[PDB]
Amino acid sequence: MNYTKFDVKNWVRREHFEFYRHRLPCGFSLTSKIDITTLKKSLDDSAYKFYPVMIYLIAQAVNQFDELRMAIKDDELIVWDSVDPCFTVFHQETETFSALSCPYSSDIDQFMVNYLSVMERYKSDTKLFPQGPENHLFISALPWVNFDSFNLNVANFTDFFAPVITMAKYQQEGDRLLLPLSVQVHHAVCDGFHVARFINRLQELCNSKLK
Amino acid sequence: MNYTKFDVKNWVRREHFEFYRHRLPCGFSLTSKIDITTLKKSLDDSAYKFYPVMIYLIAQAVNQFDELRMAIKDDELIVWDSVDPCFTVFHQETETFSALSCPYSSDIDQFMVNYLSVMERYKSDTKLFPQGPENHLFISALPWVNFDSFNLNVANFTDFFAPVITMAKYQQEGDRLLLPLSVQVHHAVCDGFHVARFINRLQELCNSKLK
Amino acid sequence: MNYTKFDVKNWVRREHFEFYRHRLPCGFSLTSKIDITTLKKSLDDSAYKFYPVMIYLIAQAVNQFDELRMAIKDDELIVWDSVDPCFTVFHQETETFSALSCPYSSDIDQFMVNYLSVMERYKSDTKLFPQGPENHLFISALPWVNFDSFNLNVANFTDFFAPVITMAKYQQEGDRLLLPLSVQVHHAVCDGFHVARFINRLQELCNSKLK
Ligand SMILES: CC(=O)O[C@H]1C[C@@]2(C)[C@@H](C[C@@H](O)[C@H]3[C@@]4(C)CC[C@@H](O)[C@@H](C)[C@@H]4CC[C@@]32C)/C1=C(\CCC=C(C)C)C(=O)O
Ligand SMILES: CC(=O)O[C@H]1C[C@@]2(C)[C@@H](C[C@@H](O)[C@H]3[C@@]4(C)CC[C@@H](O)[C@@H](C)[C@@H]4CC[C@@]32C)/C1=C(\CCC=C(C)C)C(=O)O
Ligand SMILES: CC(=O)O[C@H]1C[C@@]2(C)[C@@H](C[C@@H](O)[C@H]3[C@@]4(C)CC[C@@H](O)[C@@H](C)[C@@H]4CC[C@@]32C)/C1=C(\CCC=C(C)C)C(=O)O
Ligand SMILES: [Co+2]
Ligand SMILES: [Co+2]
Ligand SMILES: [Co+2]
Ligand SMILES: [Co+2]
Ligand SMILES: [Co+2]
Ligand SMILES: [Co+2]
Repeated sequence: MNYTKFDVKNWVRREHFEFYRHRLPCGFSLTSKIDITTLKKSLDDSAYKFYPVMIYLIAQAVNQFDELRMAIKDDELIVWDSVDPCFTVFHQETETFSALSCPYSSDIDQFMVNYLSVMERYKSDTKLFPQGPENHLFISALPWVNFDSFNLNVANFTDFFAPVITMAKYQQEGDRLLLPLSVQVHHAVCDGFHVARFINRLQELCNSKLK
Repeated sequence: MNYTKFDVKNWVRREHFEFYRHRLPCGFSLTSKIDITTLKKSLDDSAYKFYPVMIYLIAQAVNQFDELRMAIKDDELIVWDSVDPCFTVFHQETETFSALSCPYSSDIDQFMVNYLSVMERYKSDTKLFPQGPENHLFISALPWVNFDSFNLNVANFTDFFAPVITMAKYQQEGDRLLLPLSVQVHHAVCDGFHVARFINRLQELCNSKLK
Repeated sequence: MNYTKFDVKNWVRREHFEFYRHRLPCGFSLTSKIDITTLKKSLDDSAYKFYPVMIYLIAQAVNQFDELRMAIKDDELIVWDSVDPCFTVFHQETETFSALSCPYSSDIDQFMVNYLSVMERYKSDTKLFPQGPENHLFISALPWVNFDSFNLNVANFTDFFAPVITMAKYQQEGDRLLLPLSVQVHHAVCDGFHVARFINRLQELCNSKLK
């Protein structure tokens, strides 16, 4: 299948996992600013647009860490071999959003192809889920406003291990262009170290060649 | 009455409403900084004080968007024709706060009259609710400290649709005076677009003549 | 014993306490930046390290306010005469953390002695709680990344009154070195005033001689 069962008994975090999954169930969010000064430059020298590029880079970073691709399947802890991004699309006409997903691909060009293709087919579709699989990552965008913090207050997040990432409008801060990015995870599968690792990797990706 | 029943069946967000009200119940908070450089100037040229003015302007912006004045009445979705601000009052003597409300009025002078009047009558009243109706907005102030984020962790927010707004101590950031403002809403009636719209409108109001 | 039963009937906040403990159960978090420009200087002129010093100063500030040392014992409201810090320790080897506590002491040198001693004995211990009493404060550190906000989403926090403090990586902001610090408390025992008071006291402590 496209997932492997995780060896929970020999895992270094097995105590932590039981602890934060059942003893003291919790998750946390954190908002940090990513420096997109370099990325903006690379975007400027290309035909790629900002949203699709950030989706790609967030999916890329996620795809690099097992702890960000865990799930409960058949009451067992698994790791997805790979996850596809699920992202929000605003409909200016109805002022409502939809959620769409498209297959992740390590080739940025093939990813762009997938993205346009999905966007092509459902741009007009106002259902909440126009498409109607489980190895996903959630990405949302609030481009109309800058924020220093964002937190989702969910009534029930039992065994909800997929990361939720929210980005705000970027802004010029001195000489840098900063993007606020909120990350919300479940404490059973992710510690603060794990989140900081993801953010630092994303920052390095933004600071690198697209191709 | 002072409210209208909302047409949920022909609403563009009907799916979203059921989704975030019962399928996946949730709300979110966001903190953004409002630029009060201009407002400070207008305040300086007037006899109005800061708190009462912000309450007025927050109530004014709210009063402009239906999605911020929704409620459940008799198991039905309604919109208040208008909401009155409910705001916190600190008692230096007991170091405790109270919550008071006063009628909103589009005339800033008449609003000030209402405010002083309520403050006059209960300044000495240490009960939590000295006054003892439901079309409200909640406004709170933390003037003693600056914050970049604020979030309320509520054990049960079922059908709780009124916005909660928290403001921190403002501060000088370069050439601007910024005020941190947290907004917490229920995802059944408000999307990120809706919150960004409110904040942008508030910013425009701060940047405009008081009268 | 090391705690006193609190006089809830003659307390100015008795209504607030019942209100936020049972009527509308809630807590809140807030992230603010502390200016550690001065502290860094004092650290530079000493042999003390950053983490142990912040733990000491956070415990010191806490130890100064009753509202931050409340608990439910035998279904009664009590105040701890003093609380000891419980702080996280990262294991680079396993990339996992542990929680340790050590006795608080108003003498910074004796505190350092306690700290080293605990760290000495369990540096190698990967259990979640290597040590296996209740008058504590929770301190956590995310030194690998800067954040503007941090919030813990806990499924059940009934009667959980001990403060939770999270610090991020500090950073240079103009001429100042700022440290992001998140504070999460229960609204039954703490108001926004109470949190601002703690943060302002901490800022003053950072800005003062160590000894
Ligand atoms: C795990 C879970 O409960 O996910 C639910 C919950 C879900 C993750 C949803 C997709 C999407 O709305 C998510 C966003 C980011 C949508 C936009 C914002 O409003 C966020 C506040 C929001 C939080 C969670 C939410 C609402 C879900 C799905 C979608 C499945 C896959 C596809 C392509 C539709 C799900 O059930 O699988
Ligand atoms: C909807 C609901 O549950 O509101 C409850 C909950 C309520 C909104 C309350 C008014 C006021 O404390 C609110 C503030 C901002 C008070 C100050 C802070 O501590 C906030 C953390 C807090 C959150 C919600 C709270 C505590 C309520 C009222 C008040 C009704 C109207 C008037 C004039 C008193 C209510 O029940 O109607
Ligand atoms: C009150 C309560 O429920 O505390 C539980 C919950 C607890 C406070 C825990 C100690 C420590 O993990 C705490 C940290 C900061 C640990 C690191 C992060 O992951 C935080 C997200 C986390 C939140 C709460 C938590 C997980 C507890 C203890 C510890 C008791 C004392 C000692 C020396 C071990 C407890 O039960 O007493
Ligand atoms: Co279990
Ligand atoms: Co791989
Ligand atoms: Co329903
Ligand atoms: Co109107
Ligand atoms: Co009770
Ligand atoms: Co003492």
